[PDB]
Amino acid sequence: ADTAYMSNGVLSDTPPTYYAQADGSITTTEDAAAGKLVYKGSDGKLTTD
Amino acid sequence: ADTAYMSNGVLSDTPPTYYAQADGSITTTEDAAAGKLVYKGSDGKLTTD
Repeated sequence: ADTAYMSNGVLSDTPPTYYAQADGSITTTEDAAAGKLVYKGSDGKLTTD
Repeated sequence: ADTAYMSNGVLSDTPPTYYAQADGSITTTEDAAAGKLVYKGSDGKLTTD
């Protein structure tokens, strides 16, 4: 039923949703007031650290 | 239509959505990974600063 998705370390019913902002930044949620804009480095997977 | 609600400084269609975690923290998104844990103080309105 293509509804089981593999998250970073667990299984979730929703895919990893990445939202792109107008200023070239990428955030987890629509509002830039939240989100903890995603980073990358030394391991890939675009973890928010 | 009860679909226009006043946010901090802008009129938006959604209510201010605040999520409560098990550990007592209050976050703006479901996942603890993002959210920018909310705060209160010196003016109310529960600003995220």
